[PDB]
Amino acid sequence: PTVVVMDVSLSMTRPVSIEGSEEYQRKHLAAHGLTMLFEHMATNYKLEFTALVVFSSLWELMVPFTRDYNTLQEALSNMDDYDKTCLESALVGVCNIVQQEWGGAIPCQVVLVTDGCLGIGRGSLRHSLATQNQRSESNRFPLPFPFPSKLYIMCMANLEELQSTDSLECLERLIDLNNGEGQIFTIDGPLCLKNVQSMFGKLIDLAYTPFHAVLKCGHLTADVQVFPRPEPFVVDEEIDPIPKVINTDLEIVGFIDIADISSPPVLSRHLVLPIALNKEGDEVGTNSANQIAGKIPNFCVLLHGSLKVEGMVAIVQLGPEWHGMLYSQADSKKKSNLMMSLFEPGPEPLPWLGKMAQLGPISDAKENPYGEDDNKSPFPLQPKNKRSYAQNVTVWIKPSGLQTDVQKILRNARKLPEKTQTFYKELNRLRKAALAFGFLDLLKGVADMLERECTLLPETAHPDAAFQLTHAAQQLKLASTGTSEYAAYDQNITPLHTDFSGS
Amino acid sequence: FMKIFSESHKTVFVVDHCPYMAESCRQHVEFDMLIIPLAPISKSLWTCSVESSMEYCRIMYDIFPFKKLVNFIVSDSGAHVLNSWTQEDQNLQELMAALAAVGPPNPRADPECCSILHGLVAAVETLCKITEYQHEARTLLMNAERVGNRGRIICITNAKSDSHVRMLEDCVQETIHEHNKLAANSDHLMQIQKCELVLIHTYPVGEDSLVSDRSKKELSPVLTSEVHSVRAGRHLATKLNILVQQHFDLASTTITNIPMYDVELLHHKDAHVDFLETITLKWCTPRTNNIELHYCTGAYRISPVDVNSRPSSCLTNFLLNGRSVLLEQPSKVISHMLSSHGGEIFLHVLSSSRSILEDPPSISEGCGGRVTDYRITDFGEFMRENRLTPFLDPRYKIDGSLEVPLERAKDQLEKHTRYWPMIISQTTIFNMQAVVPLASVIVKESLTEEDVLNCQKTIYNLVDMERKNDPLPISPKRDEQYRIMWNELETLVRAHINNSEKHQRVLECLMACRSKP
Repeated sequence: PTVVVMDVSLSMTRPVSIEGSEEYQRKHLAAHGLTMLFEHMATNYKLEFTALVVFSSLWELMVPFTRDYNTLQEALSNMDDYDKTCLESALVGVCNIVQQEWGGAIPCQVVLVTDGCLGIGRGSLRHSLATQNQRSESNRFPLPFPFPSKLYIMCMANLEELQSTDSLECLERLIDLNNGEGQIFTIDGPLCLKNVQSMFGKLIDLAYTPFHAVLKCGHLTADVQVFPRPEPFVVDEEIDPIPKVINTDLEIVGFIDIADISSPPVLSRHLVLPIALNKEGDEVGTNSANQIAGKIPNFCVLLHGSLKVEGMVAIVQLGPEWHGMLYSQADSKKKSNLMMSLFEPGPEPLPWLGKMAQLGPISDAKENPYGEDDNKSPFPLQPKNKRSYAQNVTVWIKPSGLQTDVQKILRNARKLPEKTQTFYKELNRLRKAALAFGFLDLLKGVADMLERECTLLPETAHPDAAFQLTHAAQQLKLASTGTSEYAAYDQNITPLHTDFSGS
Repeated sequence: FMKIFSESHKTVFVVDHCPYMAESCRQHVEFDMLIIPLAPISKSLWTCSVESSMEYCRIMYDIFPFKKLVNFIVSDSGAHVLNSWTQEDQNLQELMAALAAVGPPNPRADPECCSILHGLVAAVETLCKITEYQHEARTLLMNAERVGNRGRIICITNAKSDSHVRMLEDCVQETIHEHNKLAANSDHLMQIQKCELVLIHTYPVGEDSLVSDRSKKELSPVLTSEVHSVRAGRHLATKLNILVQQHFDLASTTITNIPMYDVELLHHKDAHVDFLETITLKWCTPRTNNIELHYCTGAYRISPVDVNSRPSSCLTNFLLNGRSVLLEQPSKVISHMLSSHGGEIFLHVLSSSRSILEDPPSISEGCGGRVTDYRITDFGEFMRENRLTPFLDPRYKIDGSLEVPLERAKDQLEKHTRYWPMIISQTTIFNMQAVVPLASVIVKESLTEEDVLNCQKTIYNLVDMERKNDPLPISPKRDEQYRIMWNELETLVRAHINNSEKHQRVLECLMACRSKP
């Protein structure tokens, strides 16, 4: 998204040229520049959300985030004039309106339009930059922006004017406080409409050029737009320092059911929309143009329609060892169109899928891994070693943890010889854990409890129960000594082979 | 520096096995619940420190199955390294067997030359040994091995006094200094650029601690030391539970409203970066059919603090069975999701804010949006037939440079789309059920003998249809229909004649049977 921060202070009413070369005031060339920007967005960057903030002594959100660039254009008409500037307070508001709408992970571009005349005093920028260190968290400086940001400063004053009053140094200081993310735009010449249009034209080429690509699935192709333009990605500055840009040819390499991809973590999501091109790569002269393109079968429509009906995603090759997925809007009561998510670069972004390079066609398989009735799936891949929650582990730190193990042993002790196998598995489970932790006194205590259970066996009990309880209780005491008997970790307690079953 | 090779890459536990470690922590354990109840029993200091350190390694191994290695050392009359740096030796089951083999400390044993110093020296020496991940990074750079080598030594013992503790620190400092000189002149060792020493003094409950706490102190440009005084038992386990969160940047999440108490999970702190000490998330009632594909900005492995408690067991077993859980922050806001992936439970970070991709352009108003006869059904079958499947062992069909499965999947998509009209009105043969036996196999790399017969039988049937003058779905004259139909079938077959010589014979069969060109 974009937040336009427009200066409406009194200094913006100064003439653009005291020589009378043009009649505009600073605020009029600012409106002309923003008009050029909004008109470009309305035709070549339609989906961008843009808000308009005006600031003087106070700041006001004049237009909240919108794609209606007519209402943004109409906001530049007959703008009121005010007084001093208070740039820091408006930049606080920029932080608020951005996080309040998009959170803190969505890249936003802040376009500050001012003449650099920010004055001296309380709300001045020269004072705010001097008192940057103090106040700590209660009144912290808005820069750097908590969200990924670019701070573009469109100066409605030429380079000679900005340098003559140290105003340029303050504007350059703002970008340095934003980690160099941004750019100052100045005119080293006469302030005029021609040079301001050239200035905003450079902002357009830098920050609002749509990303074109070609979506391919074998011989099925479509010229597409990827919105928003993907941010160049740097993995590890020490190991892999080159910023990664997705391949212009978006090659589909296979398909995976939505249930198998699960909900993978992705870097970003982007809409993939077809564009009408011609011989020179021009986008159809940026209603008759869209009607002609509307009746030409496009692979995006076929792909998106099939992906939604089939509930599937299309794996895309973004580059060497970089992949992503194309899919349809999964909420079925919202509007749906084709979009793309980028995985973390690397050969194994998702463990449950394995190495992307080892994903092949089912034709090369011996049997169809999804089943003849499409009732199975080779996914998810399982990790070679189980985790502690998917496996039996012994934890006796809390007293309730130990009482649970002895109660499971006691319950199965009262159900013999029916539960003989699980009784001896829970018994050896506690035996091994006691030998590992060196908690041999527990073995004596459990053996005493098994002896008590044997004596308290009801007269209506199976005869084998008394034999196995005393056998387990005696073999557990012999393990509590430490002298090599059943004190060895590998030697399990086996039940007595009593002949009570039918001979 | 090195990113993965920070302090947490190498962790070395040093627990003393000396006779005095058999002393009772004097914290009674009630194992018998309800006759005359049995007398409660107490664990030893050695048992308390082995419990707390193994629980430390349980939480780490769940959250970091790779690249976070541990060396477990016990110290008595000598040092005993129970496992190496290899990822294969990062196994709790094998550690328990090794701990059982060394057994408990003998109270009536010779306490001479029995000292924690043995394992402390062994901790310094193993920190200089190369791990598998470090060895692979060395082979890569050949930036010529700027590979960082850092570590952390967690030492649990029962010290005499602060003077005794400072002596342990000075011994570690002098040992790191001297052994780094030996490691520098060795082809298969690495110097210790940074080391954090954590000395944990534990003692039975009811006593007064003979060792006092001391914050982090810089003893050397390499070594930072820090001591802790904590009662054995529950207090000692609570200390290592806090230390595992600091050493690996772990955050805590408490799940409430679990229908069946509350469950606390540990994970990397990045799972709460998007949101903003514990984060409370409410269990959302799982709708029978919710959204299948969630936009996820991050998935982080978890580990339950109370892995065996009934509330946490019910939660984890619910996830392991296959169902997911949506989490809500106290309309409403669903911010996270718990989901198991082949037995491994991840904490998914979801998007709660407004989507910049909301209200997309209409399909109907974009390119090709006014076309009504897209072969959505047929292309849906295309996607099912070109689904990916994992291959584990390297495979081939000839011999030479090995064959990559994903390249073969990409190649199959090329052959399958050499002739694939996107709309119904642009094709005739793909609207005829009689063409299916030929069209489905003619795109194959090589034809089986039964494939050839079915291709010929398809062509023979089309001659029968042309003789009976059956109507065709061409989207005009009957003679003109089959001419167009034969031309289209010829186009499809010629798109694959270079696949094999059998493909060429299928074309010879087509050219001889079709209406005279």
